[PDB]
Amino acid sequence: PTHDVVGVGFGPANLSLAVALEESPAALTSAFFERRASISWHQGMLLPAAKMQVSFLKDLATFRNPASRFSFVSFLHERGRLVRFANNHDFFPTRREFHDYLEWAESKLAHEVSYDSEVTAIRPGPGRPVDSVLVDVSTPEATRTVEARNIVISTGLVPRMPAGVQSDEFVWHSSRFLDHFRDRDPRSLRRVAVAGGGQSAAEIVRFLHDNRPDTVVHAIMPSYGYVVADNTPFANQIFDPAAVDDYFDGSKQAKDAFWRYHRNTNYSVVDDEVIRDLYRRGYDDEVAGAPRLNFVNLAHVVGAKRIADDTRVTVYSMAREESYDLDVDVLVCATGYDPMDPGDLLGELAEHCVQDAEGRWQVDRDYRMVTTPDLRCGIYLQGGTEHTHGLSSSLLSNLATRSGEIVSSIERRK
Amino acid sequence: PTHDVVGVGFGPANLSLAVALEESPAALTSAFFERRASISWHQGMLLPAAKMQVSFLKDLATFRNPASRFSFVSFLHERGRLVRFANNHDFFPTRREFHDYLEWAESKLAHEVSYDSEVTAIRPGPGRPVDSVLVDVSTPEATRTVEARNIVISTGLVPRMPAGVQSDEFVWHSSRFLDHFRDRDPRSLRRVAVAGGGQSAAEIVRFLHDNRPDTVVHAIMPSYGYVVADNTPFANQIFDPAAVDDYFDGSKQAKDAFWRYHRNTNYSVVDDEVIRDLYRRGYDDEVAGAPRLNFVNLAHVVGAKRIADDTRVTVYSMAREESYDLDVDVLVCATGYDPMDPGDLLGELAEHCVQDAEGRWQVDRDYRMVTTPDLRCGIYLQGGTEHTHGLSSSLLSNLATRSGEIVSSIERRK
Amino acid sequence: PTHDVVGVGFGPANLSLAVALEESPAALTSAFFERRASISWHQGMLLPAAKMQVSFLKDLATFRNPASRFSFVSFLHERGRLVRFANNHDFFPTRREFHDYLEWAESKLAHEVSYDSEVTAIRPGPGRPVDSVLVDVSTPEATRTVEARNIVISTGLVPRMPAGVQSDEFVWHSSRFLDHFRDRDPRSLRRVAVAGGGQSAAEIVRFLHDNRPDTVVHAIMPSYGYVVADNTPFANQIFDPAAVDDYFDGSKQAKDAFWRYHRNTNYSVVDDEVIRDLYRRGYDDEVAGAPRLNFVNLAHVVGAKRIADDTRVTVYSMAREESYDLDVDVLVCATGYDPMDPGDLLGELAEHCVQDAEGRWQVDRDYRMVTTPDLRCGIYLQGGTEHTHGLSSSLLSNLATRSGEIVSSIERRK
Amino acid sequence: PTHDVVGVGFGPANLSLAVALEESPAALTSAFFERRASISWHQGMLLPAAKMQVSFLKDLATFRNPASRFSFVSFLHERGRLVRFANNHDFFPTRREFHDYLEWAESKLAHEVSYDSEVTAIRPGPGRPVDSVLVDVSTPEATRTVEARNIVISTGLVPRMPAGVQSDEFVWHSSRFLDHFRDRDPRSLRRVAVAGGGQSAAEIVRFLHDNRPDTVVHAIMPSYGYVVADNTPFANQIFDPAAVDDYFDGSKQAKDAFWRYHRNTNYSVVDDEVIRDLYRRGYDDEVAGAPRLNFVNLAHVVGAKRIADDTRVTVYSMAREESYDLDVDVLVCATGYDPMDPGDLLGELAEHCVQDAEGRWQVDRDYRMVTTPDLRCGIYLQGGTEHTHGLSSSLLSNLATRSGEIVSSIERRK
Ligand SMILES: Cc1cc2nc3c(=O)[nH]c(=O)nc-3n(C[C@H](O)[C@H](O)[C@H](O)COP(=O)(O)OP(=O)(O)OC[C@H]3O[C@@H](n4cnc5c(N)ncnc54)[C@H](O)[C@@H]3O)c2cc1C
Ligand SMILES: Cc1cc2nc3c(=O)[nH]c(=O)nc-3n(C[C@H](O)[C@H](O)[C@H](O)COP(=O)(O)OP(=O)(O)OC[C@H]3O[C@@H](n4cnc5c(N)ncnc54)[C@H](O)[C@@H]3O)c2cc1C
Ligand SMILES: Cc1cc2nc3c(=O)[nH]c(=O)nc-3n(C[C@H](O)[C@H](O)[C@H](O)COP(=O)(O)OP(=O)(O)OC[C@H]3O[C@@H](n4cnc5c(N)ncnc54)[C@H](O)[C@@H]3O)c2cc1C
Ligand SMILES: Cc1cc2nc3c(=O)[nH]c(=O)nc-3n(C[C@H](O)[C@H](O)[C@H](O)COP(=O)(O)OP(=O)(O)OC[C@H]3O[C@@H](n4cnc5c(N)ncnc54)[C@H](O)[C@@H]3O)c2cc1C
Ligand SMILES: [Br-]
Ligand SMILES: [Br-]
Ligand SMILES: [Br-]
Ligand SMILES: [Br-]
Ligand SMILES: [Br-]
Ligand SMILES: [Br-]
Ligand SMILES: [Br-]
Ligand SMILES: [Br-]
Ligand SMILES: [Br-]
Ligand SMILES: [Br-]
Ligand SMILES: [Br-]
Ligand SMILES: [Br-]
Ligand SMILES: [Br-]
Ligand SMILES: [Br-]
Ligand SMILES: [Br-]
Ligand SMILES: [Br-]
Ligand SMILES: [Br-]
Ligand SMILES: [Br-]
Ligand SMILES: [Br-]
Ligand SMILES: [Br-]
Ligand SMILES: [Br-]
Ligand SMILES: [Br-]
Ligand SMILES: [Br-]
Ligand SMILES: [Br-]
Ligand SMILES: [Br-]
Ligand SMILES: [Br-]
Ligand SMILES: [Br-]
Ligand SMILES: [Br-]
Ligand SMILES: [Br-]
Ligand SMILES: [Br-]
Ligand SMILES: [Br-]
Ligand SMILES: [Br-]
Ligand SMILES: [Br-]
Ligand SMILES: [Br-]
Ligand SMILES: [Br-]
Ligand SMILES: [Br-]
Ligand SMILES: [Br-]
Ligand SMILES: [Br-]
Ligand SMILES: [Br-]
Ligand SMILES: [Br-]
Ligand SMILES: [Br-]
Ligand SMILES: [Br-]
Ligand SMILES: [Br-]
Ligand SMILES: [Br-]
Ligand SMILES: [Br-]
Ligand SMILES: [Br-]
Repeated sequence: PTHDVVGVGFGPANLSLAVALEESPAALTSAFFERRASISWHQGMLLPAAKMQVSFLKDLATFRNPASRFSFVSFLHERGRLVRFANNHDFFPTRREFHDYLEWAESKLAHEVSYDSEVTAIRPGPGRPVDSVLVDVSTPEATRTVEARNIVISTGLVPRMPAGVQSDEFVWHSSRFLDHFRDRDPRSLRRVAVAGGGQSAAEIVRFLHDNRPDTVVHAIMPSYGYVVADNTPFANQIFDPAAVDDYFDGSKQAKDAFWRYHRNTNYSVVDDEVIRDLYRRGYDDEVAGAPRLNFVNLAHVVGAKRIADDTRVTVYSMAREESYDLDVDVLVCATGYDPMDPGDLLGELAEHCVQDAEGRWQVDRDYRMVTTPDLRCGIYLQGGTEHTHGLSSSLLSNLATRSGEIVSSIERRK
Repeated sequence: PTHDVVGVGFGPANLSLAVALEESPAALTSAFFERRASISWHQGMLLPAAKMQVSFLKDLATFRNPASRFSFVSFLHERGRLVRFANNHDFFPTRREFHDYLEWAESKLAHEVSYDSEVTAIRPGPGRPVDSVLVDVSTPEATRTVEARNIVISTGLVPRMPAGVQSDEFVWHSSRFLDHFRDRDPRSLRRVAVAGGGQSAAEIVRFLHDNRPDTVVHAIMPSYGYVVADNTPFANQIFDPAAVDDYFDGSKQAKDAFWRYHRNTNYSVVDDEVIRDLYRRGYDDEVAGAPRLNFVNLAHVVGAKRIADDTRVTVYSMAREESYDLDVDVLVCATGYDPMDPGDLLGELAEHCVQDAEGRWQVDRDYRMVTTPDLRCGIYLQGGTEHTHGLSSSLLSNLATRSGEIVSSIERRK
Repeated sequence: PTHDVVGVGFGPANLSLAVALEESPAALTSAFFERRASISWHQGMLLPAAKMQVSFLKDLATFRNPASRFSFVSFLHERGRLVRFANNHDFFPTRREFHDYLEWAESKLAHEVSYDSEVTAIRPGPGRPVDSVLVDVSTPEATRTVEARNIVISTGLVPRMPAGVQSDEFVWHSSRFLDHFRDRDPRSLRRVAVAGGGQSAAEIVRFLHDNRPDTVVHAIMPSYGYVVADNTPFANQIFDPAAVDDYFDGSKQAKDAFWRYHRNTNYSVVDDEVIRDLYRRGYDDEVAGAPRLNFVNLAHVVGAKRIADDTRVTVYSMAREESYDLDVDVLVCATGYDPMDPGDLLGELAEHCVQDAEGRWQVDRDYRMVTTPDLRCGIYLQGGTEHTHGLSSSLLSNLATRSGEIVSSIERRK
Repeated sequence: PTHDVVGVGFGPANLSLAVALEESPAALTSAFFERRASISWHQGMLLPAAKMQVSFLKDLATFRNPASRFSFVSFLHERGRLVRFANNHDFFPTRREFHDYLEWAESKLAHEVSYDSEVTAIRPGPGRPVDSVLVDVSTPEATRTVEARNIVISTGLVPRMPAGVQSDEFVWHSSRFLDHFRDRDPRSLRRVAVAGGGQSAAEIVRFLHDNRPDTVVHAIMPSYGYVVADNTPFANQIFDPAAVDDYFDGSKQAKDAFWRYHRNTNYSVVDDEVIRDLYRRGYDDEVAGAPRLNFVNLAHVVGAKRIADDTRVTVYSMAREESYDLDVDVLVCATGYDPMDPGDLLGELAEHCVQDAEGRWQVDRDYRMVTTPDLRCGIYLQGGTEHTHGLSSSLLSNLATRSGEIVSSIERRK
């Protein structure tokens, strides 16, 4: 039984693909594999009041199908909160509510997802030219192999730590913050260092300040103070489908310009509200004569080591061009991610994937990897397309249209 | 040819009824009569920057059917502006765009509306019990009569002038501001008085200031300065279906409390943005040493007379309990409206309509007038229900659910 | 030793008077008596993050003397926070910082205040016409009498409870909220009722929600939801000195209009930020399926009794026209105040104070009580002038100019 | 007659120096020379509604002397607008009001400024070591030479045009926009190109759109849409005196970091309000089906030639790496400035001034150029210190402390 399409991973990207498949009149068979036990979207960073980067209209389907049964608006209506949400006049749901939306949409889906199923390899299919691919899957029970004419790789971002720092009991990546924080004894988090200059860093510093009034927090950033995220309407435009075209068709010079002029837009920077709240918190602490927030500007974390009951963080000060140690209970590295890369999953198939001038994968406008005539199946990428498609590649700004374009491409070439 | 329902008027209210009829699986036959040549929604006040009082989610259908083909979102999508609108992060469309939305929705409607058709009378049908009503319609050509099992009266608000003032060549009601303004020698309006303290008053003053740099404007209001409109979430709530229930089921004391505590919500007051813009305009003019905006506080217009080339406005000052004259070119009365009166059209049909203690029509929760048992036809009111259903009666805050409830009532009794 | 002027009370009003005295070149001798042990400005409501109702420019002196050494700006500069404050771009200090400002200003004052000095009576001095008053002062030590040519009464508002409700161990007025709350067991207060519809009510509900995650709060208000405070620029104008003139010189009709149109300005209503925060809190609780905030609309507290381990609050529902009981741990009445009563401290002297035809004290523009020629002393009121001077009477919106007026009047008559 | 200090130029920088001199108890003699007939601060960009980049507290003196008679607050008070300004709750004056403030402050100044006095050279005084300098001053009338122990050069920024583009009748630099615009028939500019991506560019495009309804405008910018200015509190901090210290004492790496992370602060970027207004304008035009604003993204103006009745603007598109000609009435280059350069006026004295590695002038913390022992005169720079003192060098964010520092340095050395 050869599936038209297998989806590797079930985050919001492949969820939008599943929705696009259902909504499409095309008769496509599919299966989706997710390593985790259920849908799990950045749960380590589901802080109270944390807000979505994108508006509720940039959901799973609305920009493609404005009357989708999977829209955020349909969700709110079924939950009996559409009116209440509307009265709030806020375009941005909390990340918590958005997670509930994902789970609701997954349930509404006709076709069931296979969980506890980690894809370990993608292998060529019998036949030459290769007409299909073989997907190896591991369940807690056994292993199994499935076959597909096309595959959609959407395995998400990979956590990035500072060079020379490794995660441990006392050194956490921001992606795991709440997982560790949960049932940690408070007495044991009297002092926390948070490295990074972006949204997750600021959110965590603010959560710590608000959660425990005794915790001392060192915010270690390369900039001289948090830099604001650009959320103005012309900025929001670079994440429109039309801007994907402009970036895709654009010269290397133009592509460089996108990243140069517009890199201050989401995760590497911080929302105006979060910044103001932090500054307010610092100010009121000063009035009260009880300072707690230490903003360590123009600095980087270059090492961490557990010494007795202390996590000794080595900090490099750019101003002074010297490094020095800071003892804390826990170091949190809100230091971002590396992009998705299909390379390693693809193993031998990789060799048939055409590369570009800088050694990166070529990809067509419809998110299809460029291949040699030795390979005839579709390997589509949701994520990993920063070089070809631009800044929207790992975000939730364009789920409806990217998933629709991929389904349309599959129907087309079938 | 006896219709299931006839709608009198085709403003947004009956437009939402038509949509509710189409979306309902019930086989109801209908006809709508509009006296104007085409849909025409407060066109005299379609000023350049003017904004809707309600959010785009409070459209024709979405609160009832979140996947309606008639939603504002579906409209934006067909117009190719959904993404552009979403990036703006504004819940409130301009009144101009909303008018386009109404026209778009009217076109998308399967059933055609009868325009240039003024309903002149409604009268009791043939027989006992009275199972239908006869609706007399004047068209440019000839009059005719139509029969219906149910009627929905939605003829809108009636312009109200200050006691002692009549509309003329130089005395306008705000509802006809742009109609008159477009037709004038532009250098003919160097001095304008605008009476009223509410949204239309402030919008017109602001438009005049912005429109030419030399116009002198007298804003005459009973308050000491414009009072702000309450647009907070707890206030938007009174305009929700659930709050219609609370008002409807509520004692006379409770109903009085709604109007007392929450009268400062929309048209009698002024949105924060407009107020700040006007104040800013006044301030900058003062810096420039060129004052143009005269705010006449705690005052009322009590008469108007044309003397030669001047409209002589008689203004009563509350502060000093005396009146004085002010010479201008035009006086605009942004002095609001009287509610819809279903008594207008009913004539002999009232006989069968039950009044209350104080002589106001009794109306059921489903917007159906309470009738003597000889009358079996449904007379439904969209508007005119201020006493029974509350502040939402003449607004666009609840179109989807009111229209749905009326359609459901009609089907139920069928 | 006969003083030119004696100040009764030392809140912000008499503090601004002390400053006006020091800045004036006139050689006036003064003494101020404060019952408390030190300056104490609404300390029971000094909640975290609570904000001033007035901007930092409406301080003790700036509107009179823009280069005062007692300005809020001079305070910030001496504290080394002027730049930090300026970068925040917020016109409204926290009430906690404002309290620090009052203490700083009091210290900078050359002339020392007599604390622990309760004024118990004001009596006619010797001789005719009466050229001085006698001020009876109780200290913990003894009692004494001081003599003065003029007196300024600024004793502040008086806590008002709902009719039929007395303050007790478990029934608090909002003015003492933090005083009681600090001396209480965190898990003693799992259920709290807060009566009132104004700023203090909403702030307290917010504080409770934020301070413990398990507390259940019943917000009992006469309106259908919190009503927003008007803080637009035309609204702030009614608190300008120029608007005091308009109100003072205005007919009764006019004065009525001020209170009618502009009652929605400060303490009886709730600032937009606090309202949105509460609504957001309620919404997120609903998402989490853990409701804690119970908004009891259209209702009044009409009685309270202690029964075993509970406080039984009798609530009247306007909608249902019935009353019912609500068991809580503590009832907080954020039910406002009655105005300062100049007559309180006045005995025989009242007989020489002229009333109007509704029985209210006549007061000149310069805040001087109108007296028969039998009395030549100045009795000035800071507070208690709601009928004569208007809405600004008990606020901090006009401290600089009211105090300056009073000092100028005193010098003029000397 | 040898002055203690001579100021070259009389913009806001030397204006703050004059104030600092007057407020200082030190007996310093001074003279200021301005080439224009009167104070003239960016008058070509005094557009309607244009706002200051810095708050009113960042005025001539307040951060140094919070009770200065030259503060923006004292100005407002003398103008009878302090209360009116305060009620507006806006930290940012219009540029027009700020200009009035400068004029007011200049008038209040005891010592009169020499206008129509262009400084043409600064030369060594007699003797060695060099204890004075001679300032050559050209007037319309004559020339003369004055002698000074110290000089402060504050001659402002120098307009910069795109490479290969010269200003002409139809090619304007933004600094002269209103000067040209006002000398044109109102109907003479129906088509306009505006090059640049920063504040002045956006302000001009907005002004044009708002000023006539027919004007077509091409906004040509290197970015993909306007980029927002960071005006958050941590950002405003780099402009405080404490941050000048951090930048001054900082390594080259740290200084580079300031410019790298925080270049997006003022003139190179666009404020939130302006951006949203433009996007709104574009959206409403689209709804109206009358597009006028053409945003040309990822593009540079590379040439301009007059051809008959047109200006043929040559635009380079980075996207497609092709050029095309855009015919219009006028090209406005809002392309910024080059910094102040003291070498200009210095000539022979330069040999006594010490340069660094990259050939830049060395400058002490107190803004004094570093000199050899042969030169004992103070040459102070207000402007031209971007390399040594950082981003605040050419702004008005630090007038009070920079001027005070310079005066203190002069007194110290005396
Ligand atoms: C707090 C936060 C921080 C963020 N940081 C950034 C950032 O710094 N930069 C940026 O560009 N975007 C960032 N993101 C955005 C992020 O990429 C998205 O919001 C979104 O998660 C992406 O959707 P996705 O479907 O591509 O996948 P995901 O949410 O990443 O999930 C992919 C799924 O694939 C599964 N999976 C992976 N490998 C396998 C396998 N071999 N077999 C089976 N299943 C597998 C995973 O379990 C996962 O559930 C952040 C988001 C949040 C909430
Ligand atoms: C500028 C402005 C000011 C407003 N002022 C207020 C206010 O002060 N207070 C308030 O509560 N609401 C006010 N409204 C809100 C207003 O009622 C609603 O926006 C709105 O028109 C929708 O409801 P409708 O269909 O009930 O009304 P109506 O729109 O106005 O439309 C009804 C239609 O019935 C037609 N009609 C009337 N009689 C007959 C007949 N005999 N035969 C055939 N056709 C007929 C009319 O021509 C009209 O087309 C205002 C709205 C705007 C835009
Ligand atoms: C939380 C809060 C709620 C408020 N509620 C309202 C409101 O509902 N309505 C409103 O209009 N304004 C209200 N206010 C504003 C309030 O009045 C002012 O902020 C301020 O307190 C007024 O200054 P004052 O000096 O006039 O009075 P106060 O600040 O009250 O100071 C009066 C002083 O006189 C002292 N005193 C009294 N009697 C004697 C005596 N016999 N002898 C010696 N000393 C005496 C008192 O101890 C006190 O220190 C509120 C303010 C806050 C912060
Ligand atoms: C629209 C606008 C755009 C701006 N653009 C930028 C920008 O792009 N980047 C940036 O960093 N800041 C920018 N600024 C900030 C700006 O420099 C300040 O606001 C302020 O002008 C600087 O003060 P100043 O006194 O140093 O300079 P100036 O305001 O420029 O004043 C210098 C004065 O010296 C006079 N002068 C010059 N030479 C002589 C001479 N030889 N003899 C006698 N007098 C002389 C001039 O006539 C002038 O009056 C801008 C400001 C505005 C309003
Ligand atoms: Br968005
Ligand atoms: Br709902
Ligand atoms: Br929003
Ligand atoms: Br993260
Ligand atoms: Br501190
Ligand atoms: Br440190
Ligand atoms: Br995202
Ligand atoms: Br796409
Ligand atoms: Br699509
Ligand atoms: Br709304
Ligand atoms: Br679209
Ligand atoms: Br909005
Ligand atoms: Br007339
Ligand atoms: Br009219
Ligand atoms: Br109107
Ligand atoms: Br509802
Ligand atoms: Br109720
Ligand atoms: Br004026
Ligand atoms: Br008045
Ligand atoms: Br409406
Ligand atoms: Br309803
Ligand atoms: Br319904
Ligand atoms: Br003094
Ligand atoms: Br506390
Ligand atoms: Br204020
Ligand atoms: Br400071
Ligand atoms: Br503010
Ligand atoms: Br009790
Ligand atoms: Br109490
Ligand atoms: Br209180
Ligand atoms: Br005033
Ligand atoms: Br719930
Ligand atoms: Br107050
Ligand atoms: Br006053
Ligand atoms: Br005064
Ligand atoms: Br600033
Ligand atoms: Br003033
Ligand atoms: Br501001
Ligand atoms: Br020597
Ligand atoms: Br030029
Ligand atoms: Br410029
Ligand atoms: Br492009
Ligand atoms: Br120079
Ligand atoms: Br500046
Ligand atoms: Br400095
Ligand atoms: Br200084």
